[PDB]
Amino acid sequence: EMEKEFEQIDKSGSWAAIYQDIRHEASDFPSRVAKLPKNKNRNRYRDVSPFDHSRIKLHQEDNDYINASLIKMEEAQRSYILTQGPLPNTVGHFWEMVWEQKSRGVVMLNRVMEKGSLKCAQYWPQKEEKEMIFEDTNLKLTLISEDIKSYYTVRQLELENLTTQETREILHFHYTTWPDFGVPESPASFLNFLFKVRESGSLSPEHGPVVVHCSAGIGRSGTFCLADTCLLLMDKRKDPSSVDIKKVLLEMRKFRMGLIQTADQLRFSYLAVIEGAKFIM
Ligand SMILES: O[C@H]1CN[C@H]2Cc3c([nH]c4ccccc34)[C@@H]1C2
Repeated sequence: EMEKEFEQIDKSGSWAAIYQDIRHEASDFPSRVAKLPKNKNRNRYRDVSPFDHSRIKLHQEDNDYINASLIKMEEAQRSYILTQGPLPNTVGHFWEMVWEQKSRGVVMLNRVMEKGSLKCAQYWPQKEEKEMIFEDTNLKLTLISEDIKSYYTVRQLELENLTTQETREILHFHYTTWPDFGVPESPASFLNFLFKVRESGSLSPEHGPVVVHCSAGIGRSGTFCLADTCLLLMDKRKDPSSVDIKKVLLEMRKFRMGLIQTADQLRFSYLAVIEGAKFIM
């Protein structure tokens, strides 16, 4: 049982050691498309690339490239698109991907500014009456409503395909209180946030995969998917204690490199799953 293994690693202070075994064991696949010179300005970070096999392709004939991976968890029957925070020049591509993949939710785990630097372009409208047009991808985005709570904001957006005049409702779930350094002390508000995404229907098989991002799409984004998948497998399995978080992480790392960036994020993920287990009751 992971709780016992938790106190073992804790009492022994072996978190950096576990974290390094995971690093060593992690899959390494080609990322040739990401490294083409023409894609240099489509990438926020030069050492964070989608693998070619799991990369999301835009349906534009010119350049199909976005820094985004499909994570397919076969046993849990859950898919996720993990992406970087859009750049000023990729906001149109981002919304084109949401459109093309039939996503219902966008989960954002960062602030636009952290540590005095921009982690993400402002890619959604701040007011009802000032909608955004992405001329490169022929999309219009309107803020319909905004519900600001202490730890997160939920926004209803209308995305319109200007070419076909179809419209869809997108839910923007914005976790606003992740600290600039380290991880939250308690996972209570992160679990509340995750249960809210679940309740919305955004993670359901009726819809395209949820789009999850932070700044690189690997650290906080990693923690989100790892916790969701581990909890769902504990519901599905005859023996809930057969769920090994280290195995689930390594399976997810076949689809996108670097998921979970620090031993602190690993620690926090264990804590989120341990506490989420004792919610279901
Ligand atoms: O104190 C231990 C008891 N069992 C688990 C729950 C838990 C711990 N530490 C935490 C900090 C914040 C929130 C919950 C926890 C340890 C692991």
